[PDB]
Amino acid sequence: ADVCMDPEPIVRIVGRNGLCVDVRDGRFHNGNAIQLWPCKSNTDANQLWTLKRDNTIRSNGKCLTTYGYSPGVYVMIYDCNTAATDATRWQIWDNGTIINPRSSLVLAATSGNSGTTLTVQTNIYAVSQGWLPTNNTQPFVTTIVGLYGLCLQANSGQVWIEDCSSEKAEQQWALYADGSIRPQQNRDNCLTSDSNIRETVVKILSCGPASSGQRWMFKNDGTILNLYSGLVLDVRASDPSLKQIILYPLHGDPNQIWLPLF
Amino acid sequence: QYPIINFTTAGATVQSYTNFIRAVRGRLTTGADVRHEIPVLPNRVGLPINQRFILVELSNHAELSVTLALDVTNAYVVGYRAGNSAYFFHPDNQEDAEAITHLFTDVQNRYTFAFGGNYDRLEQLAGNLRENIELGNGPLEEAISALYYYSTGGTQLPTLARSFIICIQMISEAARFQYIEGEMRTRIRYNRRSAPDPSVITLENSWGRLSTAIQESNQGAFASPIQLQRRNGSKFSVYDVSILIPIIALMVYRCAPPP
Amino acid sequence: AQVQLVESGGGLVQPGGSLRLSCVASGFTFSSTPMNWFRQAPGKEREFVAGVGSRNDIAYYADSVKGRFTVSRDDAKNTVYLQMNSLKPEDTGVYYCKRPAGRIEDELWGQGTQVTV
Ligand SMILES: *[C@@H]1O[C@H](CO)[C@@H](O[C@@H]2O[C@H](CO)[C@@H](O[C@@H]3O[C@H](CO)[C@@H](O)[C@H](O)[C@@H]3O)[C@H](O)[C@H]2NC(C)=O)[C@H](O)[C@H]1NC(C)=O
Ligand SMILES: *[C@@H]1O[C@H](CO)[C@@H](O[C@@H]2O[C@H](CO)[C@@H](O[C@@H]3O[C@H](CO)[C@@H](O)[C@H](O)[C@@H]3O)[C@H](O)[C@H]2NC(C)=O)[C@H](O)[C@H]1NC(C)=O
Ligand SMILES: *[C@@H]1O[C@H](CO)[C@@H](O[C@@H]2O[C@H](CO)[C@@H](O)[C@H](O)[C@H]2NC(C)=O)[C@H](O[C@@H]2O[C@@H](C)[C@@H](O)[C@@H](O)[C@@H]2O)[C@H]1NC(C)=O
Ligand SMILES: OC[C@H]1O[C@@H](O)[C@H](O)[C@@H](O)[C@H]1O
Ligand SMILES: OC[C@H]1O[C@@H](O)[C@H](O)[C@@H](O)[C@H]1O
Ligand SMILES: [Cl-]
Ligand SMILES: [Cl-]
Ligand SMILES: [Cl-]
Ligand SMILES: [Cl-]
Ligand SMILES: [Cl-]
Ligand SMILES: [Cl-]
Ligand SMILES: [Zn+2]
Repeated sequence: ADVCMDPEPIVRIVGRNGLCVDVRDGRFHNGNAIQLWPCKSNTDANQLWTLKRDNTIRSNGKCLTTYGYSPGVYVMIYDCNTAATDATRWQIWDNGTIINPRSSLVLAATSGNSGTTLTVQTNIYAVSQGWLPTNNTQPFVTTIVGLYGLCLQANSGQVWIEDCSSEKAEQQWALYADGSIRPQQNRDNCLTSDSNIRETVVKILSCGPASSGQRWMFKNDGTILNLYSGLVLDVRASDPSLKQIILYPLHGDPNQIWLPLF
Repeated sequence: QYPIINFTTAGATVQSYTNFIRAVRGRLTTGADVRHEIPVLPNRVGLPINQRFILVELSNHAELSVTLALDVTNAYVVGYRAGNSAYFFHPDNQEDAEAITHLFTDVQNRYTFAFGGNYDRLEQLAGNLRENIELGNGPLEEAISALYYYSTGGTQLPTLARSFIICIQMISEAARFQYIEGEMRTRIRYNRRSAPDPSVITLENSWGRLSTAIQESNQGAFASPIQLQRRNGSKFSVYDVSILIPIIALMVYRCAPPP
Repeated sequence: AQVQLVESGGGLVQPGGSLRLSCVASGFTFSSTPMNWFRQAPGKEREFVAGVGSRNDIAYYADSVKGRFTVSRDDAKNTVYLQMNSLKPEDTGVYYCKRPAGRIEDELWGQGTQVTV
């Protein structure tokens, strides 16, 4: 068998609050900061990144480069040849993390505002550290079906599962590139876990903190995993009448299996 | 003989159908080769012939039994046995043709159709597209009986092709997709009988390209987009495997991982 | 319909005491079915107590009762257990075993057993 060919796609890189990895002001001098910016729909190079086979991420022929290996320093654009090559190498993980192998630090957006300077931080699997290479500048709106065929629904600040109904906007969830799950009625709020301990009731809270408790991944086995805690989304005691969705260790019983519908 | 997985429509159940599909996936692949969280089916090149096929025995209220044969290299139906008669889709190549002869060696009457098992051909024979063929425990129950009575002379060719389309989607495609398995779960839960929506149709049409796009991806990002449809028919494109991780469960072996 | 729960084992005990409640199911595949315990004190609402998944690995407990009760399952006997240790006056009530469901009409209760002090 031939080894799979490794292509070099050209994509945008979407992250916190759906903003795009952006080379500030379209300037390409060495050291110019990379930022979050509203996603464009044109062919401007400063938001289109080439994922090359040498694990470098390039816009307009120059590399996405970390300034240093300490948590807190910013990420810039730079000549791929004249920069420290270890500072230009990046791994893109299936769980949404973009890591620099030399430093083990993670591309992050410590603020959710337009123009935020991108930095490298210690991995805590937060929303501020979630990314997705794509050309889709909008999140995917979906219904989440779970135990007994019921649908996840949001009311005020609470979340539970009720009978499915197409006209219920409170049952529509937008899956953002940063790993957060947000109610369609209020894209400023997130499916949030209070603590990293078991049987913590999940709520609907503001995405402001962009915390580890607000980042989720749909696993191949049907579970919705909170990466930092390692706990999964659980219909407590398999009883929807409790109106409690919680974090709980993975065990695979039907009260932990979900499915995103279109 | 090959491994046998059993399912019944008599008193069928969301749990029973799930356990059936899970058991099918467990024999289709070992799960040792996974790319971007998606398990890959065994590579056809190098697969010994005594591990090429998986058998699925189906039964219904009339206590009729039909045994489907699945290729483990694509989870697809290659033929079926009913009573003392075996029937096979027209094989695509000479290798697949001789491999057929290792299936149902007991049978007194084996047959090779003039047609293959792909959807284009089956619907031409069935007289209806997939969009107009309902799926559910009912259709599968009727599909089991028609497949059996074909070895008797009571099933017409269009009804035979329709039953194939039914069985392939509820077994083969449900194995490839948690999404399709879930769509079948919905039909069983409410005892509803329903044709598949556009999102299910295009997923089946894209499974080959999805396997290639995922395995030939650079860290999950595809080289070119894959167009899919929503349940209401709207069109959207996928550029990365992340959204497909809960959607796809099996893939054709295309190529070797980085090492 | 014939699916039915038979709770048993409640009694009158004094603080610090212990009791094991048992509910025996019939009419369905008991294995893999989640089973929960509830209790309704005089005047108050039915409140969740504990619940077991497919294995005894899987157990959910209300805060009121952690570290004292143990929900248990014996698939061979079609039986759910609620071991009740270090009992308190606050635990008095009728204890119901329930098979939860998607719709409330498919919820499945027994007749309950009385626990006092
Ligand atoms: C997010 O994704 C990354 C990569 O997809 C996960 O990190 C990787 O996790 C695997 C398995 O836990 C590690 O495998 C280990 O490999 C080493 C060296 O090959 C070996 O000595 C061990 O026995 C084990 O097989 C792997 O090292 C690790 N890192 C990488 C770069 O692959 C990460 O855990 C995921 N995070 C979450 C929270 O799911
Ligand atoms: C996401 O959208 C961007 C923006 O359109 C796409 O980038 C464009 O990709 C095409 C082909 O993938 C590029 O055209 C190619 O140009 C090369 C260089 O001359 C030529 O050899 C090829 O034959 C082809 O014409 C195009 O330049 C590029 N646009 C840019 C860089 O601004 C991108 O493909 C989309 N990503 C995916 C995964 O679909
Ligand atoms: C599907 O039904 C078959 C017939 O009832 C099962 O085969 C039977 O499995 C028994 C093990 O519980 C075994 O004692 C019987 O002799 C056997 N009958 C045959 C082969 O005619 C089959 O069970 C699987 O396959 C057999 C060969 C064993 O290897 C078991 O370990 C398997 O579970 C049923 N398939 C499944 C997936 O349950
Ligand atoms: O940073 C402010 C903005 O400046 C613009 O000129 C540029 O096109 C945008 O991508 C963004 O960089
Ligand atoms: O027609 C909609 C679908 O129906 C099938 O019969 C056809 O072969 C597929 O290509 C697909 O297009
Ligand atoms: Cl440098
Ligand atoms: Cl061989
Ligand atoms: Cl021929
Ligand atoms: Cl032979
Ligand atoms: Cl194929
Ligand atoms: Cl995508
Ligand atoms: Zn041979």
